[PDB]
Amino acid sequence: KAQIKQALKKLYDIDTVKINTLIRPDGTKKAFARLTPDVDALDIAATKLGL
Amino acid sequence: PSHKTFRIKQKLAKAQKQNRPIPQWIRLRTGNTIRYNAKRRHWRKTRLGL
Amino acid sequence: TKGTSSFGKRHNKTHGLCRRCGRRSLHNQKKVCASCGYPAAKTRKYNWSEKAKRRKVTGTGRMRYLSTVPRRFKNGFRTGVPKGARGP
Amino acid sequence: NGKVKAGQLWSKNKEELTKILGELKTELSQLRIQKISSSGAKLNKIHDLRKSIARVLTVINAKQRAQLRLFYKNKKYLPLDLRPKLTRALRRRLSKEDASRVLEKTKKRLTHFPQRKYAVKA
RNA sequence: AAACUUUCAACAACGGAUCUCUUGGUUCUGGCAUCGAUGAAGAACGCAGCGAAAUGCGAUAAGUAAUGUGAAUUGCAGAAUUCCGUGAAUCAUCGAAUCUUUGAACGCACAUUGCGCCCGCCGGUAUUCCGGCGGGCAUGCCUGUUCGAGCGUCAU
RNA sequence: GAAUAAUUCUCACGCCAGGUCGUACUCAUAACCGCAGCAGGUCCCCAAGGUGAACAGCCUCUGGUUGAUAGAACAAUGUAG
RNA sequence: GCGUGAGCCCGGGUCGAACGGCCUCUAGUGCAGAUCUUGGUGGUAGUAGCAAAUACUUCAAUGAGAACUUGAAGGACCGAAGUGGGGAAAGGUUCCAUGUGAACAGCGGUUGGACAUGGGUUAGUCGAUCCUAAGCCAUAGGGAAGUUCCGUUUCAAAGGGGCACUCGUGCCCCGUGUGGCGAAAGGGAAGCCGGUUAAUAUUCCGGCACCUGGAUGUGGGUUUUGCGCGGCAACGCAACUGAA
RNA sequence: AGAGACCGAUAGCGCACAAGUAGAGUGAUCGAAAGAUGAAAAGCACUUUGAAAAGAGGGUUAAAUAGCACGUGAAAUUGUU
RNA sequence: GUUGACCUCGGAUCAGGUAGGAGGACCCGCUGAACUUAAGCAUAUCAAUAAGCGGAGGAAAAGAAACCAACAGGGAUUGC
Ligand SMILES: [Zn+2]
Repeated sequence: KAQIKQALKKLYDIDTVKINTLIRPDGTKKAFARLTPDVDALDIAATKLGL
Repeated sequence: PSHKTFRIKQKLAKAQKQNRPIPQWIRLRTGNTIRYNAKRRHWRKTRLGL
Repeated sequence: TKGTSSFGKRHNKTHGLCRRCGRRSLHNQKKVCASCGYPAAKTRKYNWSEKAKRRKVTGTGRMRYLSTVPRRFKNGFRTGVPKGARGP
Repeated sequence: NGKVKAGQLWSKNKEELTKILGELKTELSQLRIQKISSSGAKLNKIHDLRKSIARVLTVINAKQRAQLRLFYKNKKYLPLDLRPKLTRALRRRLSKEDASRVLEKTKKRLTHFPQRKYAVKA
């Protein structure tokens, strides 16, 4: 989790407050990241081509 | 069981990946002989040793 | 109850995966492999069966390093680069 | 663009090399994001990018490797990876300089009675 | 007289013998001497534009660099080059590199992706705490270095 | 260890952080072991109303099933009552 | 057609790439049997049989096709030491959605734990991680030609605590020592309620809490009699120095 | 690397093929079956019956008496005349 | 008393080094059977072999006589 949080800041300049992880049945790790309330998600997803 | 170890988890992941039919072009390549998968597994037929 | 009745009482494992041969032959209570002899320094091997010997001998695996010595010997274990090369 | 050619990469130094290395990673990461939900001719770029990075990596490593080989020369001890590797058995034979030394008494006889070049008539 | 059982022929069925073939075996002869702590043989997990197996490779991952040849690959798509030179290829050769987790396996252990210690750099008020990065910590023995034990023992 | 402050007060309030792996579903007259979707075997937790001495036997509520190849006739000999 | 005979030669049909006569040489050289070896196929035969666990019925819909698909309405069983609601070992995607030819579900099948394509398992508070039990294995040593057997405190020179520099180097104290593994049912720091998804929740959302570790400030307390007062007492309170 | 008075898919090594693979046993270990369309896929457009699988016409080829159950196609055994 | 030597036994993540494993067709050693033959069987034979253990190379081992002989004497070792 420490590496994931630091990496996100250096790539997308976004800050988080909580990160959860799990290991899928196929063998890859999926990470949920929640953003600070002062920033909205949708626009960042569109700006960074998410959805 | 719901209690597993990382090694047992890892083995199950690989054993799940290698069980699906052959893609389609492979039977349309020049000088090919494969017909149907010869190493199909099924959870209610044959257990391999973990 | 000598047979069928007493087969439903089996739900324990006497062997597990071995770290050195990947075979399920690690005795759980003894903690020695019944095929490779782990944790002994040297690998189990016996001459009263040569079928079992051939099943694990040189040339039945990837051979990541040994399979490139024939070429190096033929060429004389040299070093350097051809005169006309580039990149220094 | 396209693949970076191996010909120009040799005439550089570490500063541009690391900038080119750094930038290349950026487009590769982002261009991958497009791959999800859309398939196109851009997929070809993904293969070209990865392959280009490999070339630049080897060049930086090779340039660095050559530099310190010169530095450690004319020295008795040098790192284990820069020492020549032939064979475990081949690194332990006696050197030809020492496998050819002889004793004074053996040398004394051979200086005055060596093998000669004779012939016999019939 | 039909039906049924039996025999033979023609055609049609079940099954894979016979005939011909062979990038496969077996035997003999000839040449050569090359694994490993600079981490071997073996094992596990991964890598393709579209792949499960076989074959190949290791986060530089269906391969990189360098030399030679000289116009492809091919199941589909897509591009690449085009001949000046700035060079296709699952090509051939191969002298430079990369080489995950393990394995004689080496910090202590392992039915655990468990628990430690030392040095340096970067953040958080920080020599002592937390996080990130790099380099290290096995046993037997030999030669030398340095620090020590002994009324074993020498001279003041 | 103080006399203009000193304080090593287990009192109240206030600041920062808490790494790694498992988590789906069955647990059985079809998901385990018996060559199988086999009347066999396999460790536990919660436990309503009535009759009644009672977790006995018999009927019911919550909850769950209506799944085991079918149609027609009623001879011998059977199996069970 | 020939020969007493093992056999040889020809006519007709099918088929598609090699093959014979004569004299010598050579051998893994001639089949009905061996409860012979491998493979294939019959009579029995559309026969034995598909009979434990009380049981089904009417209307409508989908569909080429309905006793064993769905909805509604009846009639029944399990009868809380359940055919209920959850778990340990074991299983390994069997969970959910959409669609479906053949094969499987010892009858059928539009249905399925079968087939094809996608999705699904979030923790400082639940466990593992920590400690030892029965027991296993290194170290000092002694056996054995040797793979290795014994040995676990033993005839061992076996450690750990503090401080300061200019700084790593330097100083000062205590010592018989006394290693690792071994429990998802033993010992053990800390989380509850309400809601949400086709599929997860003491984890996700809202509210209200708790434990451990680390640096620090304000309020209050104590002190010029330097480290608090009260109750006869059992004792009380928001604090109220304590190294070997 | 070169050869044979060797064997020719029940033979020759257990393996001419994704073979020390699939599969069995808790384990040491045990361990198979499976080669051939045609010179070239030119691997059957289109019409019509059928819910579909498929059938009948019509096509490619020297031959479909070669149609991915594919060279040649014997006997046991079966159907029609 | 102080100081400086010697001998034996130790510490150090001191400087520099080296062995384990694989392969084992051929080679050098140790340990070591029984089936079978004798028409029974115990010495004997199978056999100074199979299985087990240790150690190397492209070859290994042996080798320049405390030899053979009894001759008018030969002259390291290895193989046919
Ligand atoms: Zn093993």
